[PDB]
Amino acid sequence: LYFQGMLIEIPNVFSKQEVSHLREQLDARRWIDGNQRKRNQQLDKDDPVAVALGQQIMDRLLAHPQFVSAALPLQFYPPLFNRYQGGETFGYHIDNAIRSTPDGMIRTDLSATLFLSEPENYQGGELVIQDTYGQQSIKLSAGSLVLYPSSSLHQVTPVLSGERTAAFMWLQSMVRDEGQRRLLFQLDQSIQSLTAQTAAEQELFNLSGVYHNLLRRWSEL
Amino acid sequence: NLYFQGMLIEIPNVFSKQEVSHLREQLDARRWIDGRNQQLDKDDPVAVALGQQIMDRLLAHPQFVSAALPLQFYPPLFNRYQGGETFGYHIDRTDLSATLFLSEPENYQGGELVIQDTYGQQSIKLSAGSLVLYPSSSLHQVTPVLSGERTAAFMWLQSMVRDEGQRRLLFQLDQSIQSLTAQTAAEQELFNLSGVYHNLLRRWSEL
Amino acid sequence: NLYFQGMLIEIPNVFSKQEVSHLREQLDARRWIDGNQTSGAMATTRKRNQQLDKDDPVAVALGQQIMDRLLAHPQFVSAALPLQFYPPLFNRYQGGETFGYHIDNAIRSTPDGMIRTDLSATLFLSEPENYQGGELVIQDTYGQQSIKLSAGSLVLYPSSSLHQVTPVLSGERTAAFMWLQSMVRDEGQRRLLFQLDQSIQSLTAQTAAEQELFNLSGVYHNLLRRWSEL
Amino acid sequence: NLYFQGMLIEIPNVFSKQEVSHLREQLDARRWIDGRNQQLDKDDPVAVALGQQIMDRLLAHPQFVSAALPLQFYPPLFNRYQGGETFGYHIDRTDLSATLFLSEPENYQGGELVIQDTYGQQSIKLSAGSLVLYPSSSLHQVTPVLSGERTAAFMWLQSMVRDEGQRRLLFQLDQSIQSLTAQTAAEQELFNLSGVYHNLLRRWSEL
Amino acid sequence: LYFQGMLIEIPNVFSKQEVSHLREQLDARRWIDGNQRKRNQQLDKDDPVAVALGQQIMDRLLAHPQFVSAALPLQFYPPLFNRYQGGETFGYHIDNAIRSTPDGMIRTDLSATLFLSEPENYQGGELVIQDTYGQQSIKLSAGSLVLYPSSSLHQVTPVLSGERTAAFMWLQSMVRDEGQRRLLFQLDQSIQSLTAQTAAEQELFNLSGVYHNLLRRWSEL
Amino acid sequence: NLYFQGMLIEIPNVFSKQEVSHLREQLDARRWIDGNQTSGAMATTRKRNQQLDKDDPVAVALGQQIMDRLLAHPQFVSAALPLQFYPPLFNRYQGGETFGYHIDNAIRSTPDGMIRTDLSATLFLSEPENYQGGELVIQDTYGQQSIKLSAGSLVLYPSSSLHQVTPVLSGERTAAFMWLQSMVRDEGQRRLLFQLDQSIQSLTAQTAAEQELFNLSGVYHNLLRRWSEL
Ligand code: NI
Ligand code: NI
Ligand code: NI
Ligand code: NI
Ligand code: NI
Ligand code: NI
Repeated sequence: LYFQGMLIEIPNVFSKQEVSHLREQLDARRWIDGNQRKRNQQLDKDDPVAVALGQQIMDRLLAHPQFVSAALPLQFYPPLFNRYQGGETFGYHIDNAIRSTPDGMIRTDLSATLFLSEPENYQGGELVIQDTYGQQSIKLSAGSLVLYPSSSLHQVTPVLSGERTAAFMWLQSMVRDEGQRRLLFQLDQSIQSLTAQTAAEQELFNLSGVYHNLLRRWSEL
Repeated sequence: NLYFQGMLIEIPNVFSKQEVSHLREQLDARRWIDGRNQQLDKDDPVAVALGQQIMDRLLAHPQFVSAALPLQFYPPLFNRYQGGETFGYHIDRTDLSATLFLSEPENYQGGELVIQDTYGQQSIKLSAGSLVLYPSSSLHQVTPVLSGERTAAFMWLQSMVRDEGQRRLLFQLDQSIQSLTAQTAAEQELFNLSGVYHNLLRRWSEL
Repeated sequence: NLYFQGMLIEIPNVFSKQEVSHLREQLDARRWIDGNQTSGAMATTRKRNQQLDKDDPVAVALGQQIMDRLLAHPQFVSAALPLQFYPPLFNRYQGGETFGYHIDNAIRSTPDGMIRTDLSATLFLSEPENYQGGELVIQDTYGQQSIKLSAGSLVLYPSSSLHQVTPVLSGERTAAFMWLQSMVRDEGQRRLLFQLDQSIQSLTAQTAAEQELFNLSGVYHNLLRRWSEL
Repeated sequence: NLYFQGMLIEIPNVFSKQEVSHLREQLDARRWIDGRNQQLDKDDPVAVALGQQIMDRLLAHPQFVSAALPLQFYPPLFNRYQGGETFGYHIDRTDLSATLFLSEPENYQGGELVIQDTYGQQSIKLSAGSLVLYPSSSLHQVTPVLSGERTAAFMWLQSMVRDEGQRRLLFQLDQSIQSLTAQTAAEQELFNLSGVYHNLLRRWSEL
Repeated sequence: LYFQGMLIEIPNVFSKQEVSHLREQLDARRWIDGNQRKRNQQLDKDDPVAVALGQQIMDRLLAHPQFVSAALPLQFYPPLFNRYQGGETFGYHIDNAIRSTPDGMIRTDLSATLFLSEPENYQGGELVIQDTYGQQSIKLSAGSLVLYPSSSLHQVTPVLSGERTAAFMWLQSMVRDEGQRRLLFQLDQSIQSLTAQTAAEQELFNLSGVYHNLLRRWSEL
Repeated sequence: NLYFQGMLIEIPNVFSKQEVSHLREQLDARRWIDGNQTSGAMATTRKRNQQLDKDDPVAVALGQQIMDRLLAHPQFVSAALPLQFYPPLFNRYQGGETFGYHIDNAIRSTPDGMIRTDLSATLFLSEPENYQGGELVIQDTYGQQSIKLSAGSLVLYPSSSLHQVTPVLSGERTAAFMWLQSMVRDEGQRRLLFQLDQSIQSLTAQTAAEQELFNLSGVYHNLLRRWSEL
């Protein structure tokens, strides 16, 4: 779990075997073209395999304690499967703050990309994110996830060779403010480390009480 | 660009003159009930259908979407004022109220939508096909129509941003970003400003 | 006139003895499922008890009767200012069954969406004299308390407390447990509202000047409006 | 008990009629400057001394102290309106503004202190020796005095509670506690209510 | 350091020897009577010995880390020296939320009594405090301090035998909200215990960072 | 056009080289006092350096010249939105002198009252090439950075950071350090204001339509008003 700047990497969300089973199912579906500057391919949002596998990705992420701690998810925009090859790219843009989903409107606090192609198997296709804190290129291993704020100016550089398949999504967090969400995450991770280091049980409970209190003060459901 | 006249915004030419005639042709053929003013029944099928057309047109209007940040519409109602008919001072979650004018302001005497502000009040009668958008909490009235007739569509809506000041600040920021986009201003600054806009929208929105 | 015991409040006689008996007659004829698994505690907890399935029709129905009764109880409404309940769950403790020290999760999922757990509540459905042990021990910054109330009484307490149900070594403890999100998030604000309300009620009972009662009610409703998050 | 007439409070009989005559006797002997109305110089020693007497009397008045929760006074100024003299609509940290009336309202034509509210506006002319207290942010005017003369003391002050609504809620709570104290209500409830009052004052005060 | 309910006891703020030296100085001064229902004795606020020794009490309290942690003092109402004997008492009352001091107005967040008589040496003179949380009688050892919220309904019961000398004061905290102030105190004390238990330095720093952040979010200076 | 490096910002050439030289000439002739004692760090810290006394007249005077210069610097004002400074202190590091890992206190006392330490700042008064070591290492949740800037440049950073000054093993590092309370408490808000301001300045330099510049400035001032605590 790497906390490189403003963005967080969750490695091995799915295994290499699970990624292959995901790809065998996804590759069989009908990849539709589009320009919605952008030129790439996607599975239709209502494709039943896309819907089913997107639910599997959400279930898996919701079963990951570090993901849950870092993002405190309230509601996901259902995963969207995308593909970039032969010069396909998504130019610099800012994501909209509000997005319409099948179960109402959500505030896009965080964006997330699950990689379904190995980085060595495609030239280009880097996810470049740019903020007031800085700039980074992201091209993680198949099964790994990058979680980043939706406010970032970003792009997917052209894939000049091979192909890049990934699941993309947005999510509304229970904690709106990034500063508050990072403080909670910091406190939770200290509690986890102290638990692993066998610290006094009374202090683990006291700190967990502080955490509970802050989450109760700052959450918006 | 189109600014805010204090605490209220005018969206001109939501419908063309030809379109407004076509709306009036359909509306005028319906049964107007004496409910002091007049109106079409909320469940009148032509009122419900034109109400839906008004909503679709408004949601397709970037300036309206930006000004209101609509979350939920309450279906438009159709009213009419003539021969001394008026609506006294009153306050009407409805965040915003709107009137789409369906009669030209010159074709009737009186019938001014008077809306109170912090600084005083504003009297509004816009061109047929134009809309006025204002906070539902504002004290307001429709002065008597002593000659001619005033037909209009009136509606309420929940906004994504409940605070009036926050909603205008966002609108002004958005409107300036568009104007700079038409002027071909530096890309990096257009992005930096949009970033500021979306950050404020993330801070202030309630869905 | 009800008062807090530190950070908790007891609401007595929510159901009569005869109603508790009828509730038990219905509950006892259902399928009680052994549970050694925690759900709702912040860290891993040593739990061993019996429960009715959350979707048991009789459990759902009586859960609704409990919520309906609580919503009709003026002192419960004043103390908790309920916005949304996590539907009541029925649990039982006997033969060494216990729920170890833990803190309840701040956020819980319910069928009608996610709620913030402002307050926890237990409706007692066995008489405290009829079982040994089974004390709800609630600990916080401002002290510690052991609670076993009369059948049909309810205890209301913050979900943030460090708490446990000590082992029941003889007899059986049956109860309905729940959480709720209050209209008022902050505990200090919610307690000030309860205090103001309760004073208005005492002054009403004492036959105080109606204009003063009216004015104080106006103050109460203005505060409630300012501090509520609906 | 004495309630709030919407967003403004009237404090009657701050000074008696005899005392008001004594204040006017001293004030009327001074040099009034044409600064459209009139006033005494801020550094006029009799104006400064009577200004201090007004402040002392007000700070000794439980209803005023409770209504304003004064933190800091800006020294009272003395104005006069006659023969068409008026003060147009305007907004004036000054939290509150106050006028102590030094002429009987019947002894002059016009000269109404008009103050805008959320619901509309209020026209105020009180008895000599009475005071009106209102938010400084309120839009207001003094209508022309067409006959007789209107002498008054006007002042601003920082309150301990900046929010108008919070300040009225506290005042109403306090006023009800006093009334119940005069009625010999149960001691325990009088204490419980005072506890609620002081808790709100602790939450809302800015010193 | 006992956290009995809503109130906190700080024992041995001054030693028994220091209390005797305080009392030798205080007993020489002119004790003035008054009814400001109340009947007790006090030293005049402008008595130079009272002013000097009050400063010593504030200096000592500001040098006590647990006092500083619990109260987070911003400004004190200078200590007032009081004495109860021969039926003298202070009946049930609520302290005013706002108090005027020589250096401006303060909000009375907390009240505090430093005991300068041993409890065994006077019959009665109990400080009875009553809140929504409950009720307590307080009559601590000479040199010990009780710190309690100023919102409490309270009294000093009559002293029927001997005498009770004490320093009383109010203080405005940097953190207005009691709930927030207790959470900070809880977090600080966990950090101190973990430091004493030799927990990983990185976690002590992380938790101290959380504390710093919360104090910066909630303080009012 | 200045930009943040993660959570910190460098303001270059606050004073010219000639002015830094004149500042050093005045500072060097004063009495430097050996200090092994921490003041302003949250926990006990291993510190060993030299400082000028806080009440040294020349230190007070040059501290005022530094604050005056910073207040006249548009980019410093935009980044920090200063409300109140803790008056600058002059420190020096040589011959193994260092300031170990610590976090600065959230609240500091000053002669004109208590301040909240929103931001920390160091004005460099030795060239980074003229000493070995003495890097200001600033660490937080979002990364770590080592800073040694040109003489007369300033680094501005959050006081919440875990940070140290690594040992100076050759030459000497002289600097002025300070804290400040910003008009805007929240760092996220303060950064959004800086971003908006800086864009308006770039658009001004690019000769953008004056009505748009005016409108954007109105937005900026409305935000500043909403988020300031004066
Ligand atoms: Ni994107
Ligand atoms: Ni209306
Ligand atoms: Ni529990
Ligand atoms: Ni005025
Ligand atoms: Ni007292
Ligand atoms: Ni430091």
